Amino acid sequence: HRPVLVLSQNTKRESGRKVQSGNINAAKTIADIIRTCLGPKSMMKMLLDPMGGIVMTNDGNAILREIQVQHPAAKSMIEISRTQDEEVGDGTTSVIILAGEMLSVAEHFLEQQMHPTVVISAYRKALDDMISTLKKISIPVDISDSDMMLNIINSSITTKAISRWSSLACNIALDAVKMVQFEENGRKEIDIKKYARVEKIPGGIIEDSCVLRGVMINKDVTHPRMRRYIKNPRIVLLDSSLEYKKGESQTDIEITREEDFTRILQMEEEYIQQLCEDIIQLKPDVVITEKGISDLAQHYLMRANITAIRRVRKTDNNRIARACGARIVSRPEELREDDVGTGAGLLEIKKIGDEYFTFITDCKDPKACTILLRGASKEILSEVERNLQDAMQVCRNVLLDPQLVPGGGASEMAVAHALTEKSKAMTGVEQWPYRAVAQALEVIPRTLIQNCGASTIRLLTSLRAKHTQENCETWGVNGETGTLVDMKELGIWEPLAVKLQTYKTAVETAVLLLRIDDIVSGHKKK
Amino acid sequence: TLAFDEYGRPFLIIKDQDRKSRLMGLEALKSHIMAAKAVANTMRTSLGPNGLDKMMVDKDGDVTVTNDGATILSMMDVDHQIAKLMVELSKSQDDEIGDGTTGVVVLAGALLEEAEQLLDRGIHPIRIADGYEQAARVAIEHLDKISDSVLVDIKDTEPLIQTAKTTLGSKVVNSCHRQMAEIAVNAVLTVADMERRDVDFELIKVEGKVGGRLEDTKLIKGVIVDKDFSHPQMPKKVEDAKIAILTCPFEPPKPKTKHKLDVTSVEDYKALQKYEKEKFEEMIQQIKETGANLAICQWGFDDEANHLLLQNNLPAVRWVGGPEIELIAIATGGRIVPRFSELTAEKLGFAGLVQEISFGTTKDKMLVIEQCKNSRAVTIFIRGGNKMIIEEAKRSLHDALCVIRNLIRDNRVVYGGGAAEISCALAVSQEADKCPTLEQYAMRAFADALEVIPMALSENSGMNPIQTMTEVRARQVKEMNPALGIDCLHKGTNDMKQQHVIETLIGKKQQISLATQMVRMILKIDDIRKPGESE
Amino acid sequence: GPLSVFGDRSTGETIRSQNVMAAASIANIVKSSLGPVGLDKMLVDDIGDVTITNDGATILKLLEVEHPAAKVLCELADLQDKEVGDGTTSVVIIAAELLKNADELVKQKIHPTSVISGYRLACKEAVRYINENLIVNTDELGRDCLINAAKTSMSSKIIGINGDFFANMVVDAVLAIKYTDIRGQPRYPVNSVNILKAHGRSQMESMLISGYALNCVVGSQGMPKRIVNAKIACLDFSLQKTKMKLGVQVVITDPEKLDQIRQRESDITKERIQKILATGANVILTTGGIDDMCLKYFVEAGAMAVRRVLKRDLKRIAKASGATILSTLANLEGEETFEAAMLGQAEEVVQERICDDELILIKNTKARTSASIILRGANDFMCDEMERSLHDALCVVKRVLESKSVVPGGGAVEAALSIYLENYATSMGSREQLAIAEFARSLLVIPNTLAVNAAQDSTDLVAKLRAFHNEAQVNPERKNLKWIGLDLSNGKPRDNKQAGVFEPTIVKVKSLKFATEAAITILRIDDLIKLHPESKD
Repeated sequence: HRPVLVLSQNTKRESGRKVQSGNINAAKTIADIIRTCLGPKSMMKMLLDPMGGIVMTNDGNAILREIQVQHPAAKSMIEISRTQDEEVGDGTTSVIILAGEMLSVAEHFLEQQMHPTVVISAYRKALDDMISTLKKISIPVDISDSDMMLNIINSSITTKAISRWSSLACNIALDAVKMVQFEENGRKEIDIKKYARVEKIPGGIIEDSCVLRGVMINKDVTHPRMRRYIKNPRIVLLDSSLEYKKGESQTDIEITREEDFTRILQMEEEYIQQLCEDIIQLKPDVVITEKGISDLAQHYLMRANITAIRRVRKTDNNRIARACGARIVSRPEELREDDVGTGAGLLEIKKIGDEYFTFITDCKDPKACTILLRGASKEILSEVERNLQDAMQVCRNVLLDPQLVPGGGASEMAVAHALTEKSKAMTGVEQWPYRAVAQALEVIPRTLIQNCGASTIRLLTSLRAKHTQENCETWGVNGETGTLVDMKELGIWEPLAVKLQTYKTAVETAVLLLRIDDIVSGHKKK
Repeated sequence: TLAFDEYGRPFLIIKDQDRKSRLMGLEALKSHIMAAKAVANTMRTSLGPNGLDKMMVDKDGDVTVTNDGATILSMMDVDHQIAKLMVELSKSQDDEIGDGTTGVVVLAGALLEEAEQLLDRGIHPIRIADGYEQAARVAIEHLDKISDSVLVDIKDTEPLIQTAKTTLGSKVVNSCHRQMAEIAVNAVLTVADMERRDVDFELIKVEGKVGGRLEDTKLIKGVIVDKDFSHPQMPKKVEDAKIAILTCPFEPPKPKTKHKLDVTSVEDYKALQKYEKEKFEEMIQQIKETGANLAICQWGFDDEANHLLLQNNLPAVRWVGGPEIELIAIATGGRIVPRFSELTAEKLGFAGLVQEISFGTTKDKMLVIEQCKNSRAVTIFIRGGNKMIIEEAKRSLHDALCVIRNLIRDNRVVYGGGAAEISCALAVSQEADKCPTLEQYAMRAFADALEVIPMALSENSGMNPIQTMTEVRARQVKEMNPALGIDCLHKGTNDMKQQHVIETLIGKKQQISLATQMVRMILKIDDIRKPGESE
Repeated sequence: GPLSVFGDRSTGETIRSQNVMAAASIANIVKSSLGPVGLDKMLVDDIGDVTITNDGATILKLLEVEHPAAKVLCELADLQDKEVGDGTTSVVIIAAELLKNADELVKQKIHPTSVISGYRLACKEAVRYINENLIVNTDELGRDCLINAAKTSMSSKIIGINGDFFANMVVDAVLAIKYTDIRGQPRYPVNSVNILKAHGRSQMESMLISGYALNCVVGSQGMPKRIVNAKIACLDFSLQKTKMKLGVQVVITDPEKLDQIRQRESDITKERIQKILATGANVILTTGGIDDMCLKYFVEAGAMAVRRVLKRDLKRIAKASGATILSTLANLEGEETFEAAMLGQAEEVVQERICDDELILIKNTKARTSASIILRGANDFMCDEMERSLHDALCVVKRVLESKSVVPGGGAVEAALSIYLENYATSMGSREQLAIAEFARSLLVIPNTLAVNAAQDSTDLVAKLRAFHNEAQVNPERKNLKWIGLDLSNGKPRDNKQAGVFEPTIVKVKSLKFATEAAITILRIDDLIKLHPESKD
């Protein structure tokens, strides 16, 4: 069988209007997955995974991560959700919706004999005015006021399914972030990623949840003769083992005399004694390590009335050091008093459902914390854990950037009008696609009132009319009533950093996707 | 490219283009010449008095061994569009002249073989084809220069018998070298029309019966049919035949249209029985009233007729075929009578002894007529010891009859044995240099091709072609060109005038003309579009 | 009869036609991405990896070709990247057209050897003509030619911004890495510039770092993450417990010495790790690793110890900070040295949070003041294209600084050459005037392609361009129309010198020489034999 002379065997090409409109249609399709996960009246989405698990959430990023798409253009929108998850907290659903609209308005102009570079250029210019406008309508935050900070958090957990217990979640998030405000060298940091541990234990009710002034580990004591309750322990943290091991060499010890066998074994016992004498010179109460503890080592530790924990994970041991103030050492022979975790509080090993949990709490001034969650099952515990992650990120955000923007749709309307008033003096071909950006901005209050069952004509017509005046500029959507209320009374305020990034991502997303005129598929790499 | 365009799309021009083949260049021309070599290598092996025979096995398993190129080439399974034309060349020669079934293939092949060098020299393919015409005219014009005959077709038939011997000498019937030569001459001259020089092929019938020997082949001045006397006790000998040729069955006449006779009464039933009896008597007496004593009927007989034929001493045969009663009526000078009631003595045939011949243990009962009155038709009766020699004998006598007809059409002859071909090659060479404008190479190639015949004859005769050709060509120049040819046994000298090797002028004129035209129509091709597999 | 070669053999006009198609199938790929009015491509492999690009190099490297005539154009693109560094789009477009026109000459019975001869004469004269119509060196334009050259190279890339944000970062990054070698070689080794990616803020918040950015982490969470007035210790040996070599074995007949032998394995390590810190070093860089015992001594000492960094980056830091890399002990059978006086410096070494990840910066370095660029994009697709776009822009500015000569862009070079060669073809037009004229005509594919991609009338817009370039050659009244190009945004001619549209001289002279050689080679493959692989026997 003589083949046809070809190049690039088993490859495909698509080009032209089938791509220019194709890639936009792909973005329009994926955008609808989380359309109903924006406002305070959202519904829960039940997602099934191939492993046999169930995810119940209304978080836009968690939902999209579980969706596998085939279209190479839809994959780009998934990457957008990945970026937002790390840069901002609650800048999720509104970004995918707005980004889709930036492409929708592009399709209109692209089919009207306009070169893609004119559409792209017009959007790039509009960004400068949307960012400039947002900075002019912000309000400074006095982050030292407990009530202002709690209200900011309340506005970020309202959308999520734990808003029913806002009087608990708001206090959990605010204090948990404060406990991880670091300043040791010349740099201020808020670390809510390495030390902000959330520990969920099935059982009880959500109203039982609390924040621990310290840490907890799911470990028991090595030996029942050791104390399970120490009011004011001297805590020493080790990284080394208390065992004797053959070295990484070719050591060969000849047993030739009657006593040689037993003499070697005696020295092995003496090794353990040498370690035991060095780790008690500081008169510790508690020794926590990561590696094994020999039976002989326990003999001496019991005589010293020392409580020992055997095999603590590295991520837990570093967190213990921050809570109790101890130093972790890897050479027991160089232990010093400066290593002892003074200022630590109660050590108590408790039983929760016939399972042991060791609590190290009531510390003077810990730099790490654990949030203890209780609930009926993993269903509610998973919902709470994820929602607290967002609350601590939003608290952290305003603590580093103390500026709020009037939210609930008020921001998007004010910016859309600012764009319109400037567009009057463009006097060029870009005048029209410039104005198109202002129209795209209105999708946010539109979707907020659609998800509430309200008229899309009565509210948006009146709301747009109210933003013709220069007095208020804070008219938005009341997601509970279905009417229009001045945001100065609703109290819905959103971080400036989230609003600035929302516009930057939406415009730059379009810049990438509007430049693709040719899709090549079917090649392999070597 | 096909099935792939620069834009990645399929590119389809003609149906199933991926199953086609095209190659033009000089490769189409070399492929045509090369394929012709395979054909020429076959026929060259059966040229000359030592020509070897071919065994042809038919698709049904039947086998016949022949020498006649018409029977060799017609049974080929060659699937090549140009090689098939080489067979048509031998057909055209067979239809017009009937002799050179081997020669035209060998000559045409030589023209294609010698042309091979001309293409490699860079000579335009068409200029080669035209160059052969300029040289061919020279050979043809000189071919008509040397010719003479003393044949008058009256009594001095010596050179006519010699022509038949020359033709038959190449066949497998040399055991009858003289006998069949004389039969062929007598067969044609007794039916040929001297006024127009026409010979009607239907006036010579060729029959045969397996058994005996070739030496028993006879020429019968009359007709041979399958005799089957309707009455087994009827005398089998008529000394003086008065022959009634009838095309009506010996049964009561019936209408051709729908009849459906209505019979009602017993008088009607019985009356018909009588009337029908009378019809049987009348139809026989109507023959006797004419003096006839032998009836030959296309149709059969009723049982009632056979008894009446006996009692009236009226022999007859049954179911004699269309062409048989046609030939009998002509050979005997009679006419075919439609009905019984139209019989008259004036339409009776006249013939002498009528007998049937029994052959060994079989029941063939073949007719022989001894005497006739100014018959214009003859029958040849071929015998032989096996089926193959008889069928080949039919072709051997056919060729002998054809060359006699050709001399009647045109009585100009030439000397054979290669003398005509060598002389033509020398004549073309002499004029090939008058003038060497462009065609010098082509005209010389033609002259060389003409020698393929005495060279192949020399090889089949057991001689070296260089030792033979160089001597004859020198002798034809050193002295006034004699009719000097070649032979295997040399017969003393190679003087064709003394060996009596006689060939027809119009035969060779057609061999040169037809071979040249066939070469032209297959040189001037540079594209073959043959389909491949079905799917 | 036929050859007994077991493959497939094609001769004559079969291969002479196929090579034209195969070459066109490659030029058709990049023709659509020429100029600022071109559009990008998305390349998706069989397993789902998506690459965004518009450059001829990346596209042709990723896309597989099979015809031997197509590999020639792919190699041509690869050579342009090596020799020049940029411009890798016109070498495929022009080279393919040279074959297309040659095919027309061959089918007219113009002997292939006379086609090749004529092409070489036209190329040599084109090199002369462009070298006689140069604009200016880089001394009169100063920094203006560098900002303009940067923005010109960006006009077709994702960083094609209207402003000077990136143009300033590129020009200053190249000028900041000036290293003069012997005999007056003020080189700008842009290959030493570390370009970093992160999916974060918009493009206009990318950073230009004075110093070096090292893709590493502090590691053990007890070390300082900011050091001011740091001494930098570069070394390349393992800070690990001491190991024995396989050729030495410990054979004990007196167990009393066992404990001392075991102890030695840690005594050597703990002493050496402290004696390198008694030197005053603040930041320790190693390409090996630091084990559990060794980390204690760096933490308690208040030192920053960075482990498992790439050797290619440590060598760059050591040169920029003035440090010597320590690999072993010296001083001619000295006890222990550690070359205490050979530490480097930096004003600040700090770990920052870059899109929820960790990056350590070394500020200003105080010896050579190297540069590093940290790009911000919205997603991974942009970040990869931005890195490629920055690399190109850095290379163009380097070439302008090293080769102090600029030529006009906008197709002005090709238009001018297309006329000069026509006069050469007439003056020497004996038997090769057909090949020379066709070479000249092929040059117009560049202003033609640009007009088509801009959706302009190609036959009018480009014809007008040639009218201006002709007048200044046939009416020698100092018309000064020889530097006019196409304005693809208005469909009108522009003065490229006043418009700021400059390109290097070498991207034109070298492209003509390289395309000529490839165009000649492809014309001498009249026959093709392909052998069947030893697969089916």
